[PDB]
Amino acid sequence: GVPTYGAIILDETLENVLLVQGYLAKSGWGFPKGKVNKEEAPHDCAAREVFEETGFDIKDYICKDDYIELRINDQLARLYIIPGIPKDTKFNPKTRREIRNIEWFSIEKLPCHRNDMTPKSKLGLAPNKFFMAIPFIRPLRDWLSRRFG
Ligand SMILES: CCOc1ccc(NC(=O)c2cnccn2)cc1
Repeated sequence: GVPTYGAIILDETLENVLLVQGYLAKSGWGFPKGKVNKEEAPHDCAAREVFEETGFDIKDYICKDDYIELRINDQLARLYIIPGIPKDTKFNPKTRREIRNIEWFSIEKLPCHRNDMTPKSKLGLAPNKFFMAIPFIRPLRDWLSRRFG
């Protein structure tokens, strides 16, 4: 699988994260990210994808060692952590054929797992519009505890 790179952008209070909503197979909410080009460095892919999806340039704010990385079904996703970005920042995608909306969400209200269907004696998980964000939520809360407390 081709690796993906992007960012977890937080506000000045560290309460809120910025999520993007795509279309079709990406119809729900997730962190801004995308696939690396041949010979493109990880930091440069993360800035490129975030700027295309939000209109905000992270290049001068990336810290090389501050990121969460997860391997999901063979494919690696790395999100650089970017705190302190003001909540009144104007965000606008470049690609509106790809991005429906951009919003701030409270970290403590986001799910860190989907709900089962054990009230119905049925297997699997119920739909959740935060599907793409969910795998990063617990590791994020643990990272913010260690770094800031
Ligand atoms: C990808 C299209 O957007 C949606 C919209 C709704 C849901 N399904 C839910 O059951 C739901 C209900 N309430 C809270 C959270 N999720 C999943 C994806």
